[PDB]
Amino acid sequence: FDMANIAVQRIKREFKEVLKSEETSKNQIKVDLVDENFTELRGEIAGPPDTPYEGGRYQLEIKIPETYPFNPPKVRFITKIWHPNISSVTGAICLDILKDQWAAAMTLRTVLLSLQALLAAAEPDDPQDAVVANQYKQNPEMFKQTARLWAHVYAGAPVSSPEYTKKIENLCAAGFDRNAVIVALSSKSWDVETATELLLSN
Ligand SMILES: [Ca+2]
Repeated sequence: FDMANIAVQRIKREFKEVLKSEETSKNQIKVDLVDENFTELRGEIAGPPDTPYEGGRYQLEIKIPETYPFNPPKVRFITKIWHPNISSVTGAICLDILKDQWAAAMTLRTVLLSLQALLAAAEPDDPQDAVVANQYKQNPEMFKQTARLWAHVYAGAPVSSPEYTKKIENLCAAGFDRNAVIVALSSKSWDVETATELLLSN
């Protein structure tokens, strides 16, 4: 198990709060108990509207520290995502509430809601993923189409570029791993040749 009483009671209370929330009844957020102990949770957030993430659903790994509520939960995206403040590789998240701006009054609900707000307002000048952040600044429309394609492929969002989809299917039919292809093509500005050259170096 068991965690300290203050940690247990805070988590039971925030978990109930997420269950009863309007946001969860509108299907915007949810939390799932992974562990009878309350130390491990799985979250889910919906992509905000009018973003490349709209229509997608993003799963999160939430680990609760022994020191809760005085330290933040450890949170990572399980669902792959293309965003300047999230690692395209690990799901690691660059957000101040998860680092130095945590406050003991914050809750599972406000962390999920804050991550959805982050999807709707990236900060590319303090990035987690430099390659994504560069594309966001240097070619906004390419970034938009890449994020949307990742939302479609990994998060179940409806649409993405026909152009992009065809490049992926070309390289996958050429015998490469589908995820390696999405990553190569996304990182190399959708250039089949340097994407392919990167893929041939594995
Ligand atoms: Ca214990």
